[PDB]
Amino acid sequence: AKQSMKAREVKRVALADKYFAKRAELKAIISDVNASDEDRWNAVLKLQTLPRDSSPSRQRNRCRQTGRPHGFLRKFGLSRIKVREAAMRGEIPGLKKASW
Amino acid sequence: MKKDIHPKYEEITASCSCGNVMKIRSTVGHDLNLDVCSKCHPFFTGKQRDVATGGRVDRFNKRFNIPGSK
Amino acid sequence: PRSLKKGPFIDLHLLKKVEKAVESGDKKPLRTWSRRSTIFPNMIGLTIAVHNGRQHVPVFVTDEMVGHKLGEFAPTRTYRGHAADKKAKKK
Amino acid sequence: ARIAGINIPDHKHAVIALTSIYGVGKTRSKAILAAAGIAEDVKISELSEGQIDTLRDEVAKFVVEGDLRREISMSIKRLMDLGCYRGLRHRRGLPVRGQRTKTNARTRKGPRKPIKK
Amino acid sequence: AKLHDYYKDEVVKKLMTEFNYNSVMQVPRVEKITLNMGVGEAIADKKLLDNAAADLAAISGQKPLITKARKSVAGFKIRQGYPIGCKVTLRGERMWEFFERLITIAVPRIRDFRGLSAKSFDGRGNYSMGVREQIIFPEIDYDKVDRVRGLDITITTTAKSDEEGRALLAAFDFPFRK
RNA sequence: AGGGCUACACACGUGCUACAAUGGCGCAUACAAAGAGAAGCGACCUCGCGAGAGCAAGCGGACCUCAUAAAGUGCGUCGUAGUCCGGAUUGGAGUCUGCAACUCGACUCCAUGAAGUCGGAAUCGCUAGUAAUCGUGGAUCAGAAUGCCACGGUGAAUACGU
Repeated sequence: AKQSMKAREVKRVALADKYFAKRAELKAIISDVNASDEDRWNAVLKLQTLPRDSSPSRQRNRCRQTGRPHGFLRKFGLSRIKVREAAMRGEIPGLKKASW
Repeated sequence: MKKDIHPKYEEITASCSCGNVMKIRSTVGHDLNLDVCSKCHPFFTGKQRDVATGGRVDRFNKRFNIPGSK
Repeated sequence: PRSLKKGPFIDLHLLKKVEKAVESGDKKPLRTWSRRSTIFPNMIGLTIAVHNGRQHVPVFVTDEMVGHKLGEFAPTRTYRGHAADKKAKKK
Repeated sequence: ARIAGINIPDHKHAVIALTSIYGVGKTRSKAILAAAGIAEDVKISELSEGQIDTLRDEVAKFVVEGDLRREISMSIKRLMDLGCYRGLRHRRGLPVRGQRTKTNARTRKGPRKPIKK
Repeated sequence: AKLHDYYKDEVVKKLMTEFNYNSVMQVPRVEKITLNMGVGEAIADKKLLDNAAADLAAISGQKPLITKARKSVAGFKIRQGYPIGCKVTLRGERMWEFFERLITIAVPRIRDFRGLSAKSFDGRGNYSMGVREQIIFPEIDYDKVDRVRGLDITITTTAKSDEEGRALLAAFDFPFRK
């Protein structure tokens, strides 16, 4: 279960908006190829410590229903066991047994 | 002197007055003040950021967002 | 193969500690846990004490090591030698 | 006709044949043939020695194996004398580019050793 | 050789002025340089003796006798006695040939060196120059691939102080210690 | 925040890809299916050595893209020598997602280059679109697929007998 994975999910959305919105194209503008003989200044790229938790790299989410770790599926907000459980009682729209 | 056994004298007895014209007569730093690594210490010499070829396009000073365009 | 791609790094974290340390010439080991971070001109003749996950290791910075990370000098893993396995119980 | 002897493979088509002079993989050999006035698909046995000369002068610019392998010896030694993780992994022979250790250790780490079970 | 008629003509007057000595002869010269190349071991094998001979040959062509210890009770390793050094003495015209190639081509050969402390001179101003390796002047079959075999370059002198010892190879510009 | 499962000494399990030539190499040459793409991909664009790249109209996917589908086809070439198969290692440069890419991340590419010549004990699925073998797409998915999941290419021996 753990409260830490639910606490994380809540913490990321104010901090996505707060750090990240100003920073969106800023990795490309100040650092990558778009900085050809323009920017390339350390003093404008030392600012990417602040978005560190708000990163595309920490949107691993896990379950919204239970907060349960490991084996996640974004398309349900669920995992293997917990999908099957909701599916058994017909709670997921469009979901049927597969035959072909 | 055991004369015969001695190898040739071609640049040995020759030009006991010679310059630094192609190679030094004494070296600096061979007495090791620092240990020699045979490496050049990068990012002290050379750049923290690479050559910028590929994707050379006039810069846009205003924010853009990959899911944010429709 | 791996690189550091295209941007310019000095680390934000190393900047405040270094700025006050360089003014003295040298001062007491700077408590760093940020071992992902690379070494730079600014840091030369200082002593960065490098968290390795268990404890800090003091790393002396000098011109030949600016091509490297703090984590490169500072260990992580243990290599188990291979003469013989431990066999037996102890009474 | 052998470019330099000791190992050139006799009567092979020309792109593959030059991968035993070293400094010359398939790509470098394709430009060398076109430059010298050689078709890719003749076998090497079809060439007179004065075609071998013309071909050979375009082989000769590239790095020789004796210098190649000294650079890579000194490259591994330079890191190994610093004690950075690059250098630490060279000492033992273990992977530096993220590769596994867990199995199939015989070609690098040698003969089987006792493991209690 | 070319060197010594020139050292007589140029350096002996330099030294004569520079120290304000009372005789032209009070000035130091180089006397025979014996070497060692104290290699050790190979008591039956003589292969490490053959590699030490091909390194000495570069600088002075004469045959190593390979000296052995006379009593065998010393603090060195004993096993069937021991062979150690070579000599391969530089003497007369061979010595005069040598002293111009030393500094000028022997230091440019050397890349890793721990010798030449200024305090260590004693006695006569006699010295032995620990160069850590073979100082290869041009030779046939020096190369057989080996390691270590730096040598004592054991200089001797008609110099009778430490500073008159240190006034050899001074018309060669080398950075010697104070 | 940093380190770690994927450690490493080996053994053991599994799958991939190989040990060949049914193939690899060079130059020329062909037709997919099915689906996925508001952390995402993306025409046009200019930059790039192929790949890629950054910019951006844009998308809802029978529209545009991933995607250059690969094995296979044509000619010449090669004979069990680790090669004309296999390409790991490793040095270097160009590119990427991110404070950060060294051990635990990705993509392209140049040079050289080891293990392995179908494996004693051990060891399983399979009755026909099956087994075999090749590529592709997808769920997950910052950046990692040999796995798993579905799809399409080419596609076998025999089932007497208990």
